[PDB]
Amino acid sequence: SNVNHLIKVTDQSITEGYDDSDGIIKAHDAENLIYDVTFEVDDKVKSTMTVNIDKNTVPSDLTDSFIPKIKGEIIATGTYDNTNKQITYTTDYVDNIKAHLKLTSYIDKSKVPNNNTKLDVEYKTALSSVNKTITVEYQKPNENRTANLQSMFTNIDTKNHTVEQTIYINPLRYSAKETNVNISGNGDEGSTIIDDSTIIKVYKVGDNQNLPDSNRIYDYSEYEDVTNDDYAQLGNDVNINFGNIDSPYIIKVISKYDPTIQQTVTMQTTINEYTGEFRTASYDNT
Repeated sequence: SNVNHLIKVTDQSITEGYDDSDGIIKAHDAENLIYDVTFEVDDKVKSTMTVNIDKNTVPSDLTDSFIPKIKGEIIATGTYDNTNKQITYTTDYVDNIKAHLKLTSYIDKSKVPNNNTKLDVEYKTALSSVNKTITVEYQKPNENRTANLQSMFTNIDTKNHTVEQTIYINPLRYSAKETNVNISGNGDEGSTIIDDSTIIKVYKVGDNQNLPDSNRIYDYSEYEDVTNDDYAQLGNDVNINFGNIDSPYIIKVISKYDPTIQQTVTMQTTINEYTGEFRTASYDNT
């Protein structure tokens, strides 16, 4: 049964992942929240207790399928339930115990869509908890005249060796003529492999629709898939021809990598209809 009441918390903590950003979680830089807990297990405990991460967070950022346990001695095993951000630890071992858990967690973009979002995160252990206040700061779109875009890695499959990159195109809603986007796997720090195997989906943002600053889409279902391989021609890069556009578009890209991962997007636009003179904006992820 539930022994939450037999768990004696002796030390709790919410530590920011990076040391040059106190009070602020640079989510797009991948600043994680580390929950450190130390507690005493009463002897009456037999061969379950609970632990909760802040409602506005999740076990992993680049992975949707993500749960430690205490010990070579095995003190306990748990079960994660995202419906209520609650882990559940259940051994014959318990048959004076002390344990400490260091849990890492990330801002749940599906709930923190906008930037400069001030949140009062709290993590629970048994019947003890601890509070901290921080503000979630996301990224801004780069721009050069009518060119503008931004991108973010959104998922990583270590098994199959793949990464996902959600790109925003013309988010500020400019009238970009002759618009061209190029996704290159050849980077100044790492890389990715753009080939015939690379998957390119594309969606057009409605007039009523607003992209999420979290620069992450959870329900592509809602936007108009406008994917047409005819406009995607290979080049370690790939070019996409949008031409004259006035709306924001979404470019989801699944690609392969070497088993040092960087993907670079560039949006080019024609500033002089009579000349052919272009300007260019870029965004890379690492």
